[PDB]
Amino acid sequence: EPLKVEKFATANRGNGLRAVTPLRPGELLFRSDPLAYTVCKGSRGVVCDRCLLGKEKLMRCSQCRVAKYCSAKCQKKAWPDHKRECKCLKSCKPRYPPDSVRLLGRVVFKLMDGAPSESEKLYSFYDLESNINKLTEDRKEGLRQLVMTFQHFMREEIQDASQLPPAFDLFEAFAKVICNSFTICNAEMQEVGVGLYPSISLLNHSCDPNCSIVFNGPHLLLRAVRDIEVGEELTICYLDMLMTSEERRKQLRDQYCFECDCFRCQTQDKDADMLTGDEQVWKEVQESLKKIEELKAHWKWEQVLAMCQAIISSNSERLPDINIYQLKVLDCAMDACINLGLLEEALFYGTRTMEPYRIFFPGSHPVRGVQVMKVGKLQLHQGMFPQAMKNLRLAFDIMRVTHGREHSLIEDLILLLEECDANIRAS
Ligand SMILES: C[C@H]1CC(=O)Nc2cc(C(=O)NCCC3CC3)ccc2N1C(=O)N1CCC(N)CC1
Ligand SMILES: C[S@@+](CC[C@H](N)C(=O)[O-])C[C@H]1O[C@@H](n2cnc3c(N)ncnc32)[C@H](O)[C@@H]1O
Ligand SMILES: [Zn+2]
Ligand SMILES: [Zn+2]
Ligand SMILES: [Zn+2]
Repeated sequence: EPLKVEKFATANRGNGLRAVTPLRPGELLFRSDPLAYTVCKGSRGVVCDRCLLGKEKLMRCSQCRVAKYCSAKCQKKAWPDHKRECKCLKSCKPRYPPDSVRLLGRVVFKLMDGAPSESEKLYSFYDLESNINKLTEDRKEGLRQLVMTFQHFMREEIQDASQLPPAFDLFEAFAKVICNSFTICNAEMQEVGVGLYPSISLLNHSCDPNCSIVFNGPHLLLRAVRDIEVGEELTICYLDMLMTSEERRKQLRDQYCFECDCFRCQTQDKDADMLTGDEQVWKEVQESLKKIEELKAHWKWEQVLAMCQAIISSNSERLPDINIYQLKVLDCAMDACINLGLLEEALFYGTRTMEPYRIFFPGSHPVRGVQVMKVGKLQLHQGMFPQAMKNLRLAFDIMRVTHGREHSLIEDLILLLEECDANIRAS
């Protein structure tokens, strides 16, 4: 069709995207493959470099032995976009670069060797915001070190400026990567990769947005989650919803170089509920969650579960499940149990997250959709059919909006709804 979205110059947040026609919840607004992407640090060698799906066995690239793939088809299909980095990842073993450096190498190779990318239809890498005039001296130093890391990692393939795009400035490129990288999660909402999607990068931030993004492998779908009028700006939430206004302030400053004066931030909306319970306990839980989240990122489920049980079933003082640090611990324990086949225990943690997720993901949000699906799935396979049906329907009501027919997970949910329904039809 014609596009439902268009680029425009906002009054005080740079370029943005606005509706061309009225949009309804669930409407597919745009979709994109990445300009460039890579598997993230914790998922390297756990999921396929190309399709970002996990497998019992992954097969390595023989030349570098860093890239790993689910199948001959994926290894072969990845080769054009892996060929030049392969030499650099070999040449610099056992040093592995930061994800941003691997990502930027892929950018450069794509812009030098590939045809114009469909991912740049509305806006290109060259156009992206860098916020160079807002960077602090401390950030500038961090970028200088990323520049030198790139230069080191890439030296086999990029020796000088003749191998970069015209007038390409690596410092500026890394400044763009910082505030335009997308975090790719798998169907289970586990972080698996990072990518650039330059058309999609037009979206500005809201702490109460009107659109959502979801990933199906590296593919990104942008959908409305509220009614949107002609000319109204499209927004997504850049951040985890389980954050206070103070935490959002620090990240939006540090990473994005802006201040938010939205109603939520002006009123510290939900902050008090999020921090209920004794501060001494939740401070310790927040500290333990650095490690728990590190372990989870590397798919270390037994270690995750052990740390989480030490909190959830502590001998010492406990927190309410609506406290965000307690909730994140429940979440990690649920995902660990699911991955370990401890299904009764998974369901216990999962069920406890349901009411806090209802409060903290208002309206239609993909993370709540997927969490409710997980809990309904656990109930279904434990033979709890009426309870399962209610959750699976709720999951469908959310995911029909946030995921839609174009996302394969919706097909999975339809099969569970059918199975649940047959079971009730017999009963
Ligand atoms: C909702 C989901 C969807 C998803 O798959 N990824 C995902 C991406 C982004 C993202 O890229 N933000 C920056 C946007 C660029 C334009 C400036 C945010 C949230 C995400 N999501 C999520 O829940 N996150 C993030 C990842 C953490 N681990 C926790 C919570
Ligand atoms: C991914 S880009 C979004 C598009 C960008 N405005 C542009 O002109 O390319 C991220 C940057 O947009 C700006 N931004 C996004 N959301 C904003 C908001 N709510 N208020 C002010 N600036 C915002 C900041 O410069 C931020 O680092
Ligand atoms: Zn694959
Ligand atoms: Zn290789
Ligand atoms: Zn805000």
